[PDB]
Amino acid sequence: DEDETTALVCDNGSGLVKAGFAGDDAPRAVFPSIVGRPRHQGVMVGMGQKDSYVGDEAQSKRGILTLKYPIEHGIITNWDDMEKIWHHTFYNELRVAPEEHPTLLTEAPLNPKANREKMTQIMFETFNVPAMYVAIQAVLSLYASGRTTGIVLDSGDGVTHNVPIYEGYALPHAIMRLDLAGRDLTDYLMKILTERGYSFVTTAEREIVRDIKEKLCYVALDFENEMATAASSSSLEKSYELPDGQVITIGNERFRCPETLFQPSFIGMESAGIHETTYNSIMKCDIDIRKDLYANNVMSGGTTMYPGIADRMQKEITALAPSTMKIKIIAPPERKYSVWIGGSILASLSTFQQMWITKQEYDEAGPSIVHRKCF
Amino acid sequence: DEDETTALVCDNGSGLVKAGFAGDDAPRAVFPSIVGRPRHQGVMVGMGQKDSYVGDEAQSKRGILTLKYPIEHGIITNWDDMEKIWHHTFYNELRVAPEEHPTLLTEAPLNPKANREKMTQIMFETFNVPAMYVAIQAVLSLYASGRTTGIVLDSGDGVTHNVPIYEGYALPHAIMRLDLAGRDLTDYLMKILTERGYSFVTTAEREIVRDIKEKLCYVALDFENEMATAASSSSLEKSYELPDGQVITIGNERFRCPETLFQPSFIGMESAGIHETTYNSIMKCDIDIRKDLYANNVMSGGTTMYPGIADRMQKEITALAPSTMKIKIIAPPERKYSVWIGGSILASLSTFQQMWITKQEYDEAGPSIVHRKCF
Amino acid sequence: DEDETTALVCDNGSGLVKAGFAGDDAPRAVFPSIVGRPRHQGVMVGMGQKDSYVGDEAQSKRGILTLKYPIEHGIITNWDDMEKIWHHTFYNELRVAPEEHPTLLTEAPLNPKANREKMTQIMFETFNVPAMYVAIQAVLSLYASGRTTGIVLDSGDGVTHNVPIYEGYALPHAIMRLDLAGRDLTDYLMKILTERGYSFVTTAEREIVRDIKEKLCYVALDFENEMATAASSSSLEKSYELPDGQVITIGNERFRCPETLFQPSFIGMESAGIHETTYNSIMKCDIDIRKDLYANNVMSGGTTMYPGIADRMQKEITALAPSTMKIKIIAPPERKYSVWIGGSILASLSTFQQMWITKQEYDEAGPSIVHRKCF
Amino acid sequence: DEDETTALVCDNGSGLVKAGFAGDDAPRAVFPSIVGRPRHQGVMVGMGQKDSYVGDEAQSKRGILTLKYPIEHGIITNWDDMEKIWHHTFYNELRVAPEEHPTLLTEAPLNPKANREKMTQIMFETFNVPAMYVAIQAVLSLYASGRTTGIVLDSGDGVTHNVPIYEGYALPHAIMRLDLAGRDLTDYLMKILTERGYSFVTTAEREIVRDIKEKLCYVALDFENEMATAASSSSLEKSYELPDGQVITIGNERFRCPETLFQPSFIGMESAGIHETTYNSIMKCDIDIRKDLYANNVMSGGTTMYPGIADRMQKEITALAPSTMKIKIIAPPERKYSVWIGGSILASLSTFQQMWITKQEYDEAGPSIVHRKCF
Amino acid sequence: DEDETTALVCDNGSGLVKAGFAGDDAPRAVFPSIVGRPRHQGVMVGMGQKDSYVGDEAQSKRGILTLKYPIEHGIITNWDDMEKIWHHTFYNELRVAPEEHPTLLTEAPLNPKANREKMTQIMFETFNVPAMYVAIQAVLSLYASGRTTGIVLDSGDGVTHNVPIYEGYALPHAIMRLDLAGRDLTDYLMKILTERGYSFVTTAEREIVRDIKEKLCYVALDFENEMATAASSSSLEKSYELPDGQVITIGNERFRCPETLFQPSFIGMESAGIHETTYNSIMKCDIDIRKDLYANNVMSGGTTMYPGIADRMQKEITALAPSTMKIKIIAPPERKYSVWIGGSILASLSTFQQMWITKQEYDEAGPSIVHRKCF
Ligand SMILES: Nc1ncnc2c1ncn2[C@@H]1O[C@H](COP(=O)(O)OP(=O)(O)O)[C@@H](O)[C@H]1O
Ligand SMILES: Nc1ncnc2c1ncn2[C@@H]1O[C@H](COP(=O)(O)OP(=O)(O)O)[C@@H](O)[C@H]1O
Ligand SMILES: Nc1ncnc2c1ncn2[C@@H]1O[C@H](COP(=O)(O)OP(=O)(O)O)[C@@H](O)[C@H]1O
Ligand SMILES: Nc1ncnc2c1ncn2[C@@H]1O[C@H](COP(=O)(O)OP(=O)(O)O)[C@@H](O)[C@H]1O
Ligand SMILES: Nc1ncnc2c1ncn2[C@@H]1O[C@H](COP(=O)(O)OP(=O)(O)O)[C@@H](O)[C@H]1O
Ligand SMILES: [Ca+2]
Ligand SMILES: [Ca+2]
Ligand SMILES: [Ca+2]
Ligand SMILES: [Ca+2]
Ligand SMILES: [Ca+2]
Repeated sequence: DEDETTALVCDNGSGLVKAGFAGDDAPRAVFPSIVGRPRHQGVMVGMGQKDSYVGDEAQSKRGILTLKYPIEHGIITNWDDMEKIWHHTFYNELRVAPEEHPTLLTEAPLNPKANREKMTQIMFETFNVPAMYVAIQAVLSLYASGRTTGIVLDSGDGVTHNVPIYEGYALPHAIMRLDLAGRDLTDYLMKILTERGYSFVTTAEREIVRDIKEKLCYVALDFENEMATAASSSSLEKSYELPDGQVITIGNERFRCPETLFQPSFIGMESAGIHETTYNSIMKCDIDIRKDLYANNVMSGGTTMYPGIADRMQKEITALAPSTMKIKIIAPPERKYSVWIGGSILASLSTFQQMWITKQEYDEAGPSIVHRKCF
Repeated sequence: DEDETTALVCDNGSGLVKAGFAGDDAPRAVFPSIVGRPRHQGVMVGMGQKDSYVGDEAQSKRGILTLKYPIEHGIITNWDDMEKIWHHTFYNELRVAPEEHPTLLTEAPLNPKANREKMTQIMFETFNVPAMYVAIQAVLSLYASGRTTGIVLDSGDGVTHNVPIYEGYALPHAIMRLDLAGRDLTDYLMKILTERGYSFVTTAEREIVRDIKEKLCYVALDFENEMATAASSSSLEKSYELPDGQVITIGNERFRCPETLFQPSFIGMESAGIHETTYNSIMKCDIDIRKDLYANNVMSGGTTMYPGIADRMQKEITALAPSTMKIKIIAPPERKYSVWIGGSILASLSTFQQMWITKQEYDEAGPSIVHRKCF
Repeated sequence: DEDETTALVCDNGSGLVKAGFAGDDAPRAVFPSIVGRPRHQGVMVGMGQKDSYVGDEAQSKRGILTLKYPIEHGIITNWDDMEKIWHHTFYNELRVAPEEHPTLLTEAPLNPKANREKMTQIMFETFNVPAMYVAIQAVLSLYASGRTTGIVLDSGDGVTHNVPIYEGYALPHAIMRLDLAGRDLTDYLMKILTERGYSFVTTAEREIVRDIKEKLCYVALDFENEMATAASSSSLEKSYELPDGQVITIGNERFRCPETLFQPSFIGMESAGIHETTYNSIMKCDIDIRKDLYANNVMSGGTTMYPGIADRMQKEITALAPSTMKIKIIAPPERKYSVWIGGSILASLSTFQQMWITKQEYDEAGPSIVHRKCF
Repeated sequence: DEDETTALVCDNGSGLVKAGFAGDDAPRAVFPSIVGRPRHQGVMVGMGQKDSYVGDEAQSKRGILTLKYPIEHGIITNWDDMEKIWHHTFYNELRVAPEEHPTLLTEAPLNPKANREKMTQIMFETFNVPAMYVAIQAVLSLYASGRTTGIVLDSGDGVTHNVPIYEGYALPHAIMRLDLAGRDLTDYLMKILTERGYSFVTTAEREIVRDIKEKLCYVALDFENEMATAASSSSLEKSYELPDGQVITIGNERFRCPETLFQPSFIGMESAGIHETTYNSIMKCDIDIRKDLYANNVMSGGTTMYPGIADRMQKEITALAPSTMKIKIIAPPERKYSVWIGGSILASLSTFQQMWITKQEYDEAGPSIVHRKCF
Repeated sequence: DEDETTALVCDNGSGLVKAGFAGDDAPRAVFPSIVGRPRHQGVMVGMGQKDSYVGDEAQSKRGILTLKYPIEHGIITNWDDMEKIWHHTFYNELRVAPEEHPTLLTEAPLNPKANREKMTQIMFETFNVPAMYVAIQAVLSLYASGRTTGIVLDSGDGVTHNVPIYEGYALPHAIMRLDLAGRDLTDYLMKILTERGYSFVTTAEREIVRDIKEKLCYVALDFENEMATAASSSSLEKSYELPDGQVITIGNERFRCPETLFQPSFIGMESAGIHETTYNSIMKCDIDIRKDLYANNVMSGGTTMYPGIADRMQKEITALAPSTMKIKIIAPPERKYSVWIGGSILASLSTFQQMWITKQEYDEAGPSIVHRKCF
């Protein structure tokens, strides 16, 4: 605060920017990292009072907006708009200057080497920031839950990761990366929706595709066995008159799309489901290591909030794995803010001082300060 | 030939099947031991005229194939496909029956005891083969070059070996084995390629990873000293517009991956570089033995064809070793066929008759005929 | 104790540090002389609460440790770590100061002359120790059992020894030394394990190799005769589903490795089995001496705890030896602590005062005090 | 020669077979009576062109050989190999048939009665030899130097002897025999080498032990006085970087092993040094006999070629002996061939005809012909 | 006894100390006059409970002892140890003080004049002894058998003597002395044993040489005639598997060593056999004296207990001697204690009082008391 650093806590992504102060219970400032642009065109006298629709203000009015997606995988299509997105975070909501407090961000595992410097360059060289540290997505969720060892599969929208963690951080061998996250599932629904009679192609309806999914589509216990169950007119058929002006008879469609996550074969790829890669990464490890990896299967993120997600991991895991320990998927009561809570503690402890990167340190070692101190 | 044995010469592996007749200069039949399977899916009217893509026919069209890898380390994932691979060798290209000529194969050092019998079983018990002998990979390369004593480090894709050889064959004491060969380097590139902005994950691009490496990536003389040299924009930066439709700005990446071979630390293991193990195996031997081991350091295989491979062995070897003899890595003009030439002579000499295994000998002593005669 | 000497009893080695107080029945403090180092690498926030893993704390968690072996034969690879190992013995477990009590250690027969002074130097010159004496490994086991004459073959991990003992101590003539102990057997298993299909190469699995051996591998009565017995599917084949997640079908492997102890030919050496050297050392002695050497064949150490060890010495000994006395291998009910019990008595008797080395005696005769008083 | 006898000259032993023609200056054919056997094992295609390595051909390549020692004291471990050793002497090097020339050999003093007949049996009964005579080792060295009276101490490898000689040959009373020769010193070095940190145990390094000794180890003038001199860092400390790849810091070790020859106490025996037995054998003789025994102390053999051997005999002899004559050890310029020169003359003179044993004489008196004519 | 003299009876030598009380049948205390010293060396904790091994205690354990021979001919190598030998006789076994009883010892014929006084000096001047008398070895054996005239050849270990005895004691003229006794035969066996293949050189095997002789080696009736008999494989060849662990094929060796006694020519001397000197001493005497000398040829001592000793004296004596009387060697049933029995009577009779030397008599005439009273 003015006369002292005092850092904030932020978990930026391509879905929700979880920013807030220190010592809170839930994120105060939240909005999707997306900028809207007028598509209606024409002239203006009484406009919507916005030139570049952003966040909640943008997501609210979709009809007139052409949602520009900055962070599309990890690569940013354009950095020019990112500058205004950050100008909206500090000055507007938080109402605090960036030339005052440090900044705690999240690191999308295996992000281009140029981004690490490019991002920090916008803070330190451009808008003089006292300090900043970009922690590694998943690792934070471990301490928040109160664990110190297990296997964390933190996936959101950008990318997918299988990170087995121990008291000592893992190494490039058991960990994996895959480009089959939420955004891939969102753009896939429209594809399979054509066989029934739906076509949410354009932008204003591209978001609706995401909306119908989260609050209805359930995951099947056994796709192959429930496919024939579709004949039974009782458990599936349920007219859901969308409270707006349309009926969406979702029968065999409810568990046809979610299966794609575990069955990319419906897309046209070689990559096996995320439950096959789970075996691949574990089976390689030494014999005297797996026993505790199954004891605590950590599954965090919004991807793990679909009605009926743990039950599926009761047959798939037990199949190709030892049978000595008890199996159960751990999904904390509040798994969504798993990353936000963990970062709050580190930003509160004074011991963290001997880790972060100080302002002057950047200038004293140029842009290479990053890879010069950390890895 | 029909009325007489007359053996062939084959050096099978997981990269190139070097088969041909006797008295030739170069291998006639060559193809990778890999089978492809359709991944595009759908229906067929005018197909690619293949049910199980194999060898050159397979490697040619990667886009539609899901390259099934039979020989993955030494262990074969599946033997059912191996039967067709051998059905393609004799009948198709060579156009000669296996019930006619013997067979000279190579032995992957320290291969499971069951394989020795299992392989021969497919020849003798299944497709009646007059005779066969499976010689030991490296030893053949020694006579081909015209040497009788030295240290041969024959490595390809399957496994790595350090075989010091003398007039009398070595013994389990100085020789070593390691699972850090080409295939480990091929699957590693994609890992470190993510820090820059590349992700050749799926199969159709898994092979491209191998292609870019061999015809560009050079080996550094001093990694630690050339890492800082990266700042110099002249010796590294060279836009290589891949003749297809993409630019691959390889600067510090050219000598970052090759170093992994000698620096597994970048992976996450304990195993030291293959140049450390070289010391380990030699330093144990008697004092009055090393002087000639350095005089002729044999380095064969495709692994020893990277621009700038001998220069590195001029500082590493001389460091922890006596300084009495002259040091120089011997890489014959044609080191790739080092194994093929050596086997050709043995398959030509009539004196070899008192060594190989005859057809009936297998039936007269059951499957144990192998370990019963040889070791 | 503070106002008086009162010595402890220690039997240090490269396997178990048998330390404890006086007047006990079993060793209180026990741990392997090995230090672990993080190999997982990365960063730390909630570490394993250890910088240099040691003893039980180290052996417990192998996955993250790179077991540094200090005492590797007798020669110590590095003395810098040995200082902390001894700092862990007194202060932590025993909770007694070294500037208070003497110290009773064991002497690895035929240890470098420099070590005798180097070791004592760390006690007397560095951490002022009132007194210390380093007794000779085997001799102690003789009195513990309650014997005064026979032939003791005390072997553990460091080195092998054949020490015939009489009321008057032996002399360099019948005694022998050999570098073919446990550590040689431990590192050998991985070698022969490759013919079947196992490769416990790296460190985290190097220890597992030692674990599977001790609690399963039995010793054959007649290797050459039991090799053919392997055909019989009843006495060997027994699926041992390792309680973890893997099956280890040990058939002819159970008695293939143990035979190497008595048959180094499987390695590639000239040294005959330890049962041949037994003849060599005895056959030289006078004619009127052997009769009592066979009457009591002492065999101590963990090496003599494999199911079926005495039976083998019923044919090998009787073969090339007189046939007048009764033959039987003496392995006391508790042969493991044979050295610990013997040293306890000497450390209890007050008559021992006229033997040990006093603190000041070291300073009054410099470092040469050792060879100046004793030999 | 074919149409006539004409004898050769041979001085066979367990170190060098000094064979050659008559009228030469130095031995033409020389090699150690040792046979080598492959220990590397495995298979063969380009072998070392030898089944039973012998002599120079064997000593050259030690690494692959398991040096079989035929003549081990006097007793021959095995006679079957001795047959080939002699087949190598005549036919190969000399290129002359044994059924043509006699044979002059040496007699190891006090050799089993059976050997005299057994050896001759292989020549006369097996490979019809015209004649042969086996003269007594030392006596020959007397005439070669040109002396007719004195005390000869001819020792090599087999056994030690103190033979006082006069115009009339000595008698079993002053002469002595002892089993403390070179071979005992060679196998002793490895014993005392363990206190420093060396262990040349196996065969390939057993010979190296003999090599380091002869060309470095010097003999002390006063061991007890030079033991304290070790403190002086100038006369002893001299880094001898063995031209191969190892440093052997020999300080107090140079004169510690040689002393064992004169001080068997370091081994564990009762036998006094060879300089004590010298007194024992002389002090018994009559009073009017010693005066000339000291005047000419003959010391021949390779044992008397260590830098500083005569000086030691200047204090030890003068101590317990009369002081009337001048004392000086006589070691001819060429003392190594002392036995070869003496035998050459006897094999040249025609007067020798009335001494040797003729072919038919053996058959006319059976195998007992030896003890029937000579003693 | 305390209040009165009462003498003991002792026959000390270098083989057996025959001591005991008066009125007994056999000697109670018996042991060889030899002291042992540790040769094994090293350190001690549980020693053999002896600093100076003596007598039975010493002879029992030879392996660790360096048998010190005090009385070596007659001359004592060292008197310092003799003091303890006598301290062991009275105090330990007999449990009686020397300041209480006289002492009856034996006199080695022709012993140095200084010894007579030196010995008595240790008794009278040092350990106040009431009285003592040193009788002449052989003369005692005469009365024991019950004879009063003949020729006694009493030989043991020290020296040889030919003592013709009559009612009146002999005189220096017919009597003789020779240094060719048992000890000379014991040290000779090892010499001739080398021609066959034995070498019992060191101390621990020096005694074994004496052991094998007494209980096997027989004496030939006619050496020259039995030498050829060796060819006959029936009367000689008899495998005597020494009950310990070795075979000693004694054929012509059984009667080769014993002959040396009568044929010193095999050694290298001029002295004729003890049967030639027998003639020499008798042929000189008057003509009218020999007739009774042959009638009773007394032969006592352990030397006359070899199977077949009298038969030899049936041809040798009758050869060069008158043929009027009957010839027969007299060897009493118990000839070993011939000296002990004779001395017992003299020590029992009260008439002996007027002969022995009283305590005070020594002080009243100084050390010369011996030659002053007796001769
Ligand atoms: N209750 C829910 N059920 C299923 N998906 C949800 C739920 N709430 C949010 N999501 C989804 O989670 C994703 C955002 O998760 P988040 O962890 O913020 O991603 P990122 O950090 O990669 O931007 C969006 O795809 C959103 O639709
Ligand atoms: N010119 C080259 N430079 C570098 N690597 C090469 C070259 N040519 C071939 N290779 C590589 O060598 C390997 C095949 O070598 P090979 O000896 O046939 O192996 P294997 O016998 O183990 O199947 C492949 O990894 C291939 O990419
Ligand atoms: N029950 C057992 N059976 C076989 N080996 C055993 C047993 N218990 C311990 N060992 C082995 O004994 C060795 C340790 O013995 P120890 O006498 O302490 O050796 P050192 O003193 O040389 O360190 C280790 O190799 C260990 O695996
Ligand atoms: N220059 C030398 N100095 C010391 N020892 C030597 C020398 N040359 C040879 N020897 C030794 O002499 C011995 C051979 O001597 P030799 O008289 O031939 O013996 P033998 O006749 O008993 O076989 C070997 O031990 C050898 O190492
Ligand atoms: N039964 C026996 N046969 C042959 N020699 C024997 C026998 N018993 C003892 N001796 C020998 O007799 C000698 C001892 O005789 P002894 O009369 O006591 O001698 P001394 O009095 O000279 O000491 C020893 O050499 C011993 O080996
Ligand atoms: Ca996420
Ligand atoms: Ca290869
Ligand atoms: Ca031990
Ligand atoms: Ca010699
Ligand atoms: Ca006697």
